[PDB]
Amino acid sequence: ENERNISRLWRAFRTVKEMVKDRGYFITQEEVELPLEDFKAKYCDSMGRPQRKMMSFQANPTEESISKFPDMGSLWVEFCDEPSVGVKTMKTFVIHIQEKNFQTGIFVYQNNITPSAMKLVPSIPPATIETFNEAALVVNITHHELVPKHIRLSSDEKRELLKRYRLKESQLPRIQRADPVALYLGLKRGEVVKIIRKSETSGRYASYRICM
Amino acid sequence: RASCLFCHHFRLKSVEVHRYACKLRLLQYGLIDESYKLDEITLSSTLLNELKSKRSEYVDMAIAKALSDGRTTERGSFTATVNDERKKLVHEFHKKLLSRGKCDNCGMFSPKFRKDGFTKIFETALNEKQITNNRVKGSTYILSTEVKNILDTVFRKEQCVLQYVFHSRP
Amino acid sequence: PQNENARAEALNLANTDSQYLTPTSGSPVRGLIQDHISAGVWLTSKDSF
Amino acid sequence: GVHVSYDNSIRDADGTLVQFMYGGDAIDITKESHMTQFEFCLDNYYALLKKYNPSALIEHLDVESALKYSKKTLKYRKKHSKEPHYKQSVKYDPVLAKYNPAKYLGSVSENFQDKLESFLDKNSKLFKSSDGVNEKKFRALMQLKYMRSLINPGEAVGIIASQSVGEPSTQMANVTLGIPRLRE
Amino acid sequence: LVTEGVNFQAMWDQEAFIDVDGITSNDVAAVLKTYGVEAARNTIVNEINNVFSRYAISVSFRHLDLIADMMTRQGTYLAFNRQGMETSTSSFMKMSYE
Amino acid sequence: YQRLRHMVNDKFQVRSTGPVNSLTMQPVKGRKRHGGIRVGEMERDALIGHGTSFLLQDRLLNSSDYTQASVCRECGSILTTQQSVPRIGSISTVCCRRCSMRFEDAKKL
Amino acid sequence: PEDFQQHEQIRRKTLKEKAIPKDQRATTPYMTKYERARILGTRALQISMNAPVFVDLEGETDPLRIAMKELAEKKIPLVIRRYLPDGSFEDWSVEELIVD
Ligand SMILES: [Zn+2]
Repeated sequence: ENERNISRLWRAFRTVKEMVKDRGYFITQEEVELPLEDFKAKYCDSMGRPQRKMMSFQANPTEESISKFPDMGSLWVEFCDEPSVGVKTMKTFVIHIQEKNFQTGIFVYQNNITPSAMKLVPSIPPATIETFNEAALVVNITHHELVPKHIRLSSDEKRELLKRYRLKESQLPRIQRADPVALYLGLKRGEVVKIIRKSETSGRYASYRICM
Repeated sequence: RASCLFCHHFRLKSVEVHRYACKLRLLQYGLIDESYKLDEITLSSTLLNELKSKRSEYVDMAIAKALSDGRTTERGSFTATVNDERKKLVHEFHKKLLSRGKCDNCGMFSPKFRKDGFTKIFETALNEKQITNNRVKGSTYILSTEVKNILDTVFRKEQCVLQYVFHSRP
Repeated sequence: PQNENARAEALNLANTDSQYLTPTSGSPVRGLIQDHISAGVWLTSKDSF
Repeated sequence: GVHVSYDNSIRDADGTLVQFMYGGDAIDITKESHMTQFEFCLDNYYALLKKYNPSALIEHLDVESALKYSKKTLKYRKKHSKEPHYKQSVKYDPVLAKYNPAKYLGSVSENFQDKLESFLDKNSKLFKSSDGVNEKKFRALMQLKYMRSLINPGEAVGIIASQSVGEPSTQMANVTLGIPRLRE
Repeated sequence: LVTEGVNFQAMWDQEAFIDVDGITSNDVAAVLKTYGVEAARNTIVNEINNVFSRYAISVSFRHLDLIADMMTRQGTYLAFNRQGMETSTSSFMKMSYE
Repeated sequence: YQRLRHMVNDKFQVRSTGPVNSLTMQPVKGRKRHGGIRVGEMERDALIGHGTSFLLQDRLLNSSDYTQASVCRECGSILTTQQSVPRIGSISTVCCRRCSMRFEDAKKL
Repeated sequence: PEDFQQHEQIRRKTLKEKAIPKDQRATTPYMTKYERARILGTRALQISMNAPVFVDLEGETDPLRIAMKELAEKKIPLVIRRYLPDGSFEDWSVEELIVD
């Protein structure tokens, strides 16, 4: 029953763009809004089975992104057609990134990864790699009502914060680097995020967290 | 229990210790990030000596750079989040000590020890093939003094890491 | 309390009057009880003159 | 060990930050009661006005900068509303972020500010039909009161919140309930 | 619909009927695992409130905010028991607790 | 009606100087020997939360043991300190044992 | 002595860093409920110990009443030093700090 697989893939595939948009790169609003059929039209051949490879794409920062985060470079999005993630598949994708010189790759596996390839995830600093389960992305979490808005901050902004409260970086409330939201934002350690909390007592209420 | 009776070190290899030696050193100055960025370092003993050198100088660079601005006190900057990461490595680092089955320097074998809640440590004799490999590469309560003698030898070599292990601050 | 510092607080911080309210819900913890309620009724009652 | 400092940020004794604003509005609970009661405060205004006495406080306080940014915010606030929290643009932060409520008159929780206006609008009839106490005159009061209801730097809420939970616990599907749930 | 047990991903395929964005749980650590600390935190205040709600008692969220914000200080979900207290800097507190 | 036990004369006390328990230099149960009143954490916690903090702390300290003591600002210890046994023409004084040396050692070098 | 003359120079520099200038002073103009207490307390002790008293007693045998009596006139000669958590502090003259 490809239908769910198609739907779920499309459904998860939506979340990705949502993330990449939210993460600050440039994606047209309608590219987020792609309906299932056009998704099938575009990304499915005449099979019933879409092609992961035609789905993978490059993303680029927006102006404000670049202006605010000068160090932000190009993003590559990648899907793994094979369920298994080959160390060579990794090696293929990994070198593929460095060859084309992406700031960051994103590699969405279907089910499982060779932990040997996991060792090869920190292969080519500064460039970094992010790996998500296709099934993990079925629903964008940031859309859930409990999840407040999250905003990654410029190093400048982070300074202004600390200098305002006169803190050492580690005295902030921590956010685990393995937190799905951090994962969703792709936070480096030592990055600080603004969290807008909607109080029932007060109104919108800003708070902060530092990624470790 | 993690000691080499022959290479007189921890049975875990010096290099895989030397990173902890660097990492826990960073956390005395409270640099949590760089501890991870330390692991980035990689390109035979000459290799290791280079690696051991490159890690160390990397550390020295960072902490100096860390102290260059007010990011750390010379007394070291120590907070709860830092205090967590210490308890992480230290706990983990112990595991990798208890896992090692052969001194990675000498290749020799230290026998198992068995303790008592009443503080009696029973030395359990070596396994056969080890003695073989021992001479190839060459249930008794033990005297505390002997043990005391053991670790004294250990710490003379292992001071550089344990200096960091036992001090949450510089 | 044995010194002016202490009793300065006991007068100005921990106090009956200073504490009229729960820190919890912010509700009055203090007020007359029992008799005094029933009295006020027969007093504030119209039949009073 | 929790310490609010004079920055109003919650800090555990070591200095580790917990919350930037106590309630997020930093409003002292014991003083929070009648704040949301405007109709009461409308009455007795001439009394409260004597209690808070805005006269002396004009000197030491910035009245404007908060009010500007506030109105600056509320405009765009009502602008993007219906969109979800994630699509909602973050452009400006809430009032209290850039502005210490203690130093700055008018820096106020967006919530209270709204209740005030919502009240002050629908009940604006009362300002005419009555003596004529000016909305601004009244608005300036509540904001003062609001600022005067702020938490005090260097109390103990950590103890409070502890006792605030601890005491009522002594008071007392088929999901797990009561203290066992709370303990849990 | 009331769910016994917690699997969010399971429900995520089910959004044809239910609203996944409205899914809330009675299990903090599950939420922390799934939607992360903030949602977990928000869940806490909600859950605790339910207790005092049921008993009609009244507790200002500011307290619950303080506690929730505290247990999440490490970005994980930390108990007030001995275990969570481990990471604390001050020894005497720990040292005099248990 | 029934007059009970628990007459107030049986139950009350005040201001216990006398006992000053030898280990802690602190009072002791009232009973009928002249003790005092235990404070305790839940009572301690209030002080912190209650508000009467300077007072609270002072009270605790003075009702539980306060003296003052010699500490070596070098050896950083309370215990190693002791009085000196002085000469005629000389007053006694406090010195720290850990940081003190046998006089024999000085003339050696 | 040079080692002592050293951390005296070190004493200044850090304590220079930890001081917040008058213009730079960011905290509340009000006197916190606590600051009021300890002022009254500290001033009361001194008044009890024969510190100079600026206002007439007018029959007050209670130093704490006296302390209260000065505070109405802001004749109290103290300075509150408000510590931010970092350790950098401020300094508020009593009289410049708004009572209640
Ligand atoms: Zn000494």
